[PDB]
Amino acid sequence: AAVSVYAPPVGGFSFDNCRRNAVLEADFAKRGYKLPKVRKTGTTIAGVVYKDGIVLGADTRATEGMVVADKNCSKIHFISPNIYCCGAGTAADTDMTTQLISSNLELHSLSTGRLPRVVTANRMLKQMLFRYQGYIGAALVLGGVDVTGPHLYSIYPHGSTDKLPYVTMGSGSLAAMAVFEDKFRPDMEEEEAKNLVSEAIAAGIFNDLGSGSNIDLCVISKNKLDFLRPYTVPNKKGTRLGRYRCEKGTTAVLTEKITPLE
Amino acid sequence: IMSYNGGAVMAMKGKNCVAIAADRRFGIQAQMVTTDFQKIFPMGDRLYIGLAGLATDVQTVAQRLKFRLNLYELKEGRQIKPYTLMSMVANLLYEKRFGPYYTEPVIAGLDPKTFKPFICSLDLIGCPMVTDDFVVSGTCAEQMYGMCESLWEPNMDPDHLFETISQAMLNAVDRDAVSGMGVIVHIIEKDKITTRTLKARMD
Amino acid sequence: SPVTEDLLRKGFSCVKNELLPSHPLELSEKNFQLNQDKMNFSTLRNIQGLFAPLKLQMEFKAVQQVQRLPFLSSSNLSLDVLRGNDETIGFEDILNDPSQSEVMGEPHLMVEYKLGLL
Amino acid sequence: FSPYVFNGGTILAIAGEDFAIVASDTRLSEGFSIHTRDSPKCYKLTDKTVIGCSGFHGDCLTLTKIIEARLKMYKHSNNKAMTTGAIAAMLSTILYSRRFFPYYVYNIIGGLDEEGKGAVYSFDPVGSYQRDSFKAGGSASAMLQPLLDNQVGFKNMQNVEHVPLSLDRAMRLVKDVFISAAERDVYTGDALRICIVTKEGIREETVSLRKD
Amino acid sequence: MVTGTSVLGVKFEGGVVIAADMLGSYGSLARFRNISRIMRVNNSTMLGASGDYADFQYLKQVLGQMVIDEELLGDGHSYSPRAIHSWLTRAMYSRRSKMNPLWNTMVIGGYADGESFLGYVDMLGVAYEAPSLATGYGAYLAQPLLREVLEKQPVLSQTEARDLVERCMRVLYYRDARSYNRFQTATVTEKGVEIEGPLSTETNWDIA
Amino acid sequence: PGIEMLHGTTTLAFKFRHGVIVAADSRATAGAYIASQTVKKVIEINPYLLGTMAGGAADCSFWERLLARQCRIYELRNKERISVAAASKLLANMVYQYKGMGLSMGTMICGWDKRGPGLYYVDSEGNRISGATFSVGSGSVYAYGVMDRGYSYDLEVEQAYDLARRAIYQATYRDAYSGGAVNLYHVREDGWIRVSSDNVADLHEKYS
Amino acid sequence: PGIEMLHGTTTLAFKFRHGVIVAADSRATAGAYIASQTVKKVIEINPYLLGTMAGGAADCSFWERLLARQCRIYELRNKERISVAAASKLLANMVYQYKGMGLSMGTMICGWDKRGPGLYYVDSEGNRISGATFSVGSGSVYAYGVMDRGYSYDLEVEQAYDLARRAIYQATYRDAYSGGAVNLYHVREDGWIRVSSDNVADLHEKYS
Amino acid sequence: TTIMAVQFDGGVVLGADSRTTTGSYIANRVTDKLTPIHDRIFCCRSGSAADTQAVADAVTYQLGFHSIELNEPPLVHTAASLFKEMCYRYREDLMAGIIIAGWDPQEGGQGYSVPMGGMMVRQSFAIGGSGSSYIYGYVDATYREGMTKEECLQFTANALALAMERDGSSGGVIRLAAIAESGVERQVLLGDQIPKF
Amino acid sequence: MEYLIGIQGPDYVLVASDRVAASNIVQMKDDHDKMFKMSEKILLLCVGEAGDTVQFAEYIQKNVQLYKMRNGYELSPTAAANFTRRNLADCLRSRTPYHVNLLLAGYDEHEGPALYYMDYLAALAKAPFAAHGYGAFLTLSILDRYYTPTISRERAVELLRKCLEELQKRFILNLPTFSVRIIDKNGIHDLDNISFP
Amino acid sequence: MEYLIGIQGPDYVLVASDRVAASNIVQMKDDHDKMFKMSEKILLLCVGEAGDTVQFAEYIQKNVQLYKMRNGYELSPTAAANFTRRNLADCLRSRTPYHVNLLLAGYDEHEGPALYYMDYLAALAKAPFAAHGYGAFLTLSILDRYYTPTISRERAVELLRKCLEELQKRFILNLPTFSVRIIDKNGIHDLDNISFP
Repeated sequence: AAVSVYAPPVGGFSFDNCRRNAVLEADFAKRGYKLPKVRKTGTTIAGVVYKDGIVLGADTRATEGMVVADKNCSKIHFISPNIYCCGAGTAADTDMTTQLISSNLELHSLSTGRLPRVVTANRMLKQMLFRYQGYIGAALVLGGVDVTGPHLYSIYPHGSTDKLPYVTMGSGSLAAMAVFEDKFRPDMEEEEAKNLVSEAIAAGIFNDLGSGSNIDLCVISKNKLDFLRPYTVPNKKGTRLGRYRCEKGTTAVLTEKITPLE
Repeated sequence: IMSYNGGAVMAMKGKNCVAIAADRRFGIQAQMVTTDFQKIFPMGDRLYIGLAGLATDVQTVAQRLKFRLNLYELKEGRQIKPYTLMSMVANLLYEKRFGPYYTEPVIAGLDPKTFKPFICSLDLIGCPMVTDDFVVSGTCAEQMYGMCESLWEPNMDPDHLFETISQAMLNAVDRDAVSGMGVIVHIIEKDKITTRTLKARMD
Repeated sequence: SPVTEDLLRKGFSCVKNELLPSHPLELSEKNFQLNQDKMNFSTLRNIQGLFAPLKLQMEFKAVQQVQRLPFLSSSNLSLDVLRGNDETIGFEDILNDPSQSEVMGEPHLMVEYKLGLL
Repeated sequence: FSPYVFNGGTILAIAGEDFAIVASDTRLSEGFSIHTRDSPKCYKLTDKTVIGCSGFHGDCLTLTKIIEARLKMYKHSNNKAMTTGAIAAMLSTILYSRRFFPYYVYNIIGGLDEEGKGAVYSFDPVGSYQRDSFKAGGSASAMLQPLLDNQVGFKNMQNVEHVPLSLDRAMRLVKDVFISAAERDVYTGDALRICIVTKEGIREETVSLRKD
Repeated sequence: MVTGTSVLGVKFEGGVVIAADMLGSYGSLARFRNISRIMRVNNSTMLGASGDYADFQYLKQVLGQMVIDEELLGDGHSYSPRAIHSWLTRAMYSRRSKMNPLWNTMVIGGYADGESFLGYVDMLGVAYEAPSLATGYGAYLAQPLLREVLEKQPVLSQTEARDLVERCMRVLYYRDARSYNRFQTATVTEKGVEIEGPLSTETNWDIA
Repeated sequence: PGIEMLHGTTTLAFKFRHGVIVAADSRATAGAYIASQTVKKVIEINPYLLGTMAGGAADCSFWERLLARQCRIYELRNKERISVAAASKLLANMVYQYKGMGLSMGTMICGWDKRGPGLYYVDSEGNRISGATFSVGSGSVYAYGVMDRGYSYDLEVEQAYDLARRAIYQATYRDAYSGGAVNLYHVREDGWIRVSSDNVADLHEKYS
Repeated sequence: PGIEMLHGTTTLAFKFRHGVIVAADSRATAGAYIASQTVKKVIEINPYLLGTMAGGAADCSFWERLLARQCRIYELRNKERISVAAASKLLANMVYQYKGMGLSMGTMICGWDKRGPGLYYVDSEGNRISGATFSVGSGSVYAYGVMDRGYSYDLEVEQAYDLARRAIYQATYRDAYSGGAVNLYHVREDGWIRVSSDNVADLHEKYS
Repeated sequence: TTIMAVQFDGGVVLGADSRTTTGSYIANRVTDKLTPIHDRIFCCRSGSAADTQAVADAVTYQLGFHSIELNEPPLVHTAASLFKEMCYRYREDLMAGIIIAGWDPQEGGQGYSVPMGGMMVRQSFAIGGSGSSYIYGYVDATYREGMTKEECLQFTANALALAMERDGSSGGVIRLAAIAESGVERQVLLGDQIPKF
Repeated sequence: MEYLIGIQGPDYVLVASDRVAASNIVQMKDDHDKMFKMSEKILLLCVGEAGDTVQFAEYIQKNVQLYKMRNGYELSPTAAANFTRRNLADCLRSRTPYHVNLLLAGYDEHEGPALYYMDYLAALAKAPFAAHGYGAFLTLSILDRYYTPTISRERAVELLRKCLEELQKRFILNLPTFSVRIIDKNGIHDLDNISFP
Repeated sequence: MEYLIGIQGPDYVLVASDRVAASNIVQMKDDHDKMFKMSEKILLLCVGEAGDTVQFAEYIQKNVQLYKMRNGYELSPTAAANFTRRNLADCLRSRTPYHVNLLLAGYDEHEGPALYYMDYLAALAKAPFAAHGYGAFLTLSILDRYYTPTISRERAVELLRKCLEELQKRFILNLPTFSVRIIDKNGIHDLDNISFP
């Protein structure tokens, strides 16, 4: 194998790139070259606590700068039979940091024989996020009904937590949460809550640049789990007027190889 | 940082046919040292990968992925489903999330059982996403969505698919200094693989 | 700060930057299990008495020396329920799993280094 | 403090045989919010010359308000009207007058020559004109241009003849290209204004575009 | 470095309504609590401004002087709001180009020749008109409600416009760091300019 | 703002027994996006001289325009044609007037006059070096070697044209900013004459 | 703290048919104040080699001490004398172990062994270049030219001594850090022998 | 973020304000800036929003373990010592100003302070917070000695309501809570119930 | 700085060099062979930062002999390249900001010759004729102009001589003399040095 | 960079030079006379930053002819030096960060020859043999070793040739050929160029 190894390898986050990365970045910053970017999907997320269950929802645009990378990307994940979460910003990190907790809670549920409780998910997420002090940003909206009653949480990318009856996190959120501040009343009904959250997310999607396309809702009522996707289509692409298709022989060719498989 | 070298790759889903194409160039900034430098790797038989970005990490990620794919294939017995490689590369990239690599891979292939075309994509640090119609990534990312969005069409036969993937690259990649001088087209129909080499402006 | 008081076997590692930490999440990731165990030992020693850390750490030592030889993967089925991480799957086993090590050393060298003879 | 800020926009210009077309989306966006949705970016100068000015919307107004004044001065002095061949040089001189404090604009000039002929010029923020035939540009550029390069002037196509652009084709192409390019860009959309100009005057046109 | 909060406004069927908060913030402390932010430059145009306060005083003096001189001359002509808006835009741009900016953001509204006018004069040389407007930090919270209601209905009356402004004050007082319970308002209908204030905002914290 | 134009380019000019030859490319880049393909760089100022282009675009164009105006004024005044050295020194003084503010230009004023040929060089630095073989821009290298290897000062006309075409093509094949078209210019007693224009693809096909 | 010692110095060594000759100055400066006048720089490690000094002082002394210990250990172990190349590579590895922390040293380990003479050079950078003519330090120049002009590889003994004295004197007359005394060292089969020591004033008097 | 505590005979009172924010924008309109550690000791918070939570969780862990180990009700001095030892040891990235108070069977009624830097000391009245510097004069000039629960509650309400209006960080409802010999009772002042000035 | 070129052919991997040293303003030695030898069929050119080049080449050279001496047979050029690249990448990224350029060579017994170009970030191409240093800019076009796909060994020397004459005439530095080595299916042949009076 | 030396004597002010140009990595021209001329008895060597040298030399040269043409007679080398230094100091300190080195010459009719050395901060010495550029370091000792106080014109050329051979052999750059001019009481004599094959 190798002749210059002493200790067995150890897993975890590797770090054998920053020494080269720093000098490369210093070289390329002053020369006006291209710069790396990540899918900072600043998206609106809304959640309300009505009389019986909880309703969630988020927009489905995933940008990577000034260019629309995706037109359909689910912002709602699966954690347990009766717990859902949401992501906001740096979707790459939020996907893994939700899947890990989902698997851990599944193990706990299998070992206990009863449905998990939201506070456990909150505790584990808080512990992990505070362990990784900064350097990983995933604003979440954790909501789910349990044996006690409805619950909601507003985890921040530094470890803070809250128990609001309604919350709106993400890049463009002020419009939706102001709509909430204007229209929300305590102890509403199911269809009214769905209409309210749809209206708030529509205001947020219209009056911002980081959001667009379809919306969806995740009603998680006591004895019925719903996942509607998509729920409403606010914008529809038009139609192409003139045909611009190219026929056979349009493009040239230099060499060609044909290999048959089985 | 994806300007120290060049590269551009597409992927279109037609009618039981998937096409992947790249650009052959390797040069240190303004200078150019070679014209032939493969960026398409034959992982599996009816599957392919399309690494594009900084080359010195492209080689390493390709080697590691090939190693792990051989291990899984030998241990588990039968071939790998196209969806599995998506999570494969996602895990491999997130391995060094803090010390990030520089690759924007594209995966395009067919299901060995269902023969249902599949296309996906990835960002720098691993964020899985699947688009039905097409996807594109590379140094010249901006000047391809406009060329591809209008020219695309659903339910395309292999000939029209080849024509569209040729026209969305040949006159859309020359509008940039780096990442030019040659185009390789890989068309993967149901039964036989076929490779073609276009000709473009030598500048 | 040591002087010399085989370079092919161990080489190509400048003294410049090991006494210069990398991205601040370096000492909190290279040494994590040790730090967590130290914190728990300090807490128990402070609140419960001097017996618990001694007993638990010497239990760790007793159970540690029954694994396979270092040049092969260690199952580590035991010591896990005793540690408390029996079901705490995290960013320690799904990323760069040591079973599929990309680089591997010589058997005799690794075992003789594990014994501390070198 | 920073005496610069972005405001988006997009300018496209087709110079056919006896017709110039200038069109532009209409949305004033800075930071992440939207200020308005009407904000026209196609101002008229003479009976046969239209100016399109993208870029930062603090100098797009000053240059527009200065060019008309200088045009009035020239008309009063020389007792004529500036043709589209002189406005390019005059605007280039004005733009270069502040090379050490550059204007943050991307101007496009379209109009008719002395005889019935299409002509579209193109500048740069420092100021250097260059004649073109289908040049576009602005904030969301690099997407509009390649499709026009494929369509207007047949490039990288073989065994295909050459046909002059007809007026019916021009609007049909421009609408399609804007519709295609509005989705994948952030700063574009809302309302589209077309300022097709011929040898009988200037006629307007407004259509919907990815309603937001 | 005294600072304002928001000088939002909406158009109207024959008239314009402008509201503002009588507050002055010394960074974080609330130093002053009775200063005004609405002007009555002439018989058909009003004014509102945010940001710094000393610059607002200076432009108040200058513009009042200009309008009083024009009225004193005597020709049967006045300053239409469009001219005042253009003058403010030119002054702000000229000050910007000299590296001595006026940290201010104003709203100009009026009703002349049987039509309404409303503009934005941001310090970086930005100018336009819109059916609705907001300033400062209200561009994210105050705007969406007005935009939604205006898109649903493009023409309104006095009652619903006043209630809409009241609701916007309610939400802004709920969720802004710099705000006050009292606020001013002034309509510009063809009768004249009627400055009204102070007002109050009844709130509910029942979800505590 | 953004990068103006023309981060780099190529050109060359050598002199022999039958005058001076000028060749140039056409690709005005903007950092990482190609802005144009047929931008003329061999600037004409009168039917005796041939201004060149390099470095920045707007600065070069403006200073050639001023040089043309001054040359025309001198022509009208003194009734006698101006020598190339006088124009070169004039441009040198004007460009050296401003230094350190970001000027960047490379020009190779050349032509015929009473003393024969002349190919003086001036740039933003301020030196006014003469010579018999020149090449400036990013793509000056990759062409310098070939055009130095082929030059013999006793060539014919067609041989010189072929040498210039080969040099430009080999320079633009290896670089990453030059390319597009190739313009070839000849100078003689009766002023310059345009030789031909060509596309890189055809030259590559015929040189393969 | 303050500057340690020896901001610069001079030395030289050439080889010919009768071995290797080493010359050095003695002025360990401390930036702008002369600290000493008779600091020995030709370091002895055994009666077969002759370590040299340059750059820093403490670092050079410490590393020569370690090299001497390692050479003595090897001598005691393998019963055979160590070649110059082995010692040079050893010192190269030890010095290259630490780089970037501020190390600075120039040494010219030389002596006689089974392969004849040898004058390998090593420094903080890490290269291990050989040669037949060397000079390091601040005053290496101003002596390089003279000692290259005079060297002929067929000289006698007295002629070589005179050449070395002239080179050192002419180097120290023009520089500003070298001077003091001149130490001259000879190497032969039976180990080095000290030749003589001299003062700059007497050499200047006798060379005037 | 104004926090203050006052000690009287037989018990103490404790107030707070719910306007946790993130700069120029309000994060949460109503919160519970009052954590009930164990069953008598209460711990307010200031400074950041995550380090304080982690410190509170660790304190709850250790203090509950200690109390159940000794099979006796805890003493507030133990909580103060634990907070001091936790905060001071990490005095590099743990900016968390904390104030704790509670009641114990022996010498009931205690108000402790532990500002940023790990220093610990006891005082009759403790005040802490970014918007807790505008009422020093009022609290010094008004706080006499020998007051029972009712006037202490009124004094705390007035003193906190004064800074409740002359700051940007503060604003909203008030969270008075009094810990006494018998038990803990809580109430919230909202609307006009808040004294004007 | 320095100069390295290598031209391919039907059955040769001919490489040039530049026997020269470096210092502040001085040339320490005028003949310093940069051509380290791997085996009977493999060369390894290396120009880079001082010290690190001679260390890395030495380490990578006392590792290929081990393979031969432990397995009887000899490596192949492709394996040597794919091993050198891996070592360079792993070591450079580990703890050392290296700057080394390499130019492998070699002639196996199954597919002609093989010449590999490698930058300082550990890339790997298979160009038919590459260059290093600064003279690459001024000489690569000259190499490309006359390079017929097939070149006889006699004409390769002449092409190299012209390519070096142009560099010696149009370059700032003073590269005084060059070395030439050609590899065939007989070992490592040598040719007389190229020296310019 | 460049190279300037001048050796004195009984009745001559012999000066050498370096006919060469400069650029990024390229030599634009291989024969660029740096020797500006003032009068029938005065030379002016000048090496410095590009552009500023040829501008300052031209300005200071179209000013000494004015004195001759306005007063009939001619300046003296001492006056020329004390005027050039003053102009250089006043202009450099005024608004321009110049970098120019100068080396005056001249032969009057009362006190032998005269050679003046001037740095870039406008100093004025009267050394019997000075140097500029980087070759000064490697060649000044060679000039000092053989410099007898009296040197015949025949031996001056030989000394210069040796001093240039050493530079051409031990220098990094590629100074290919040098120019030589000697001034006597007959005008400005010229000698054949020194070119190294």
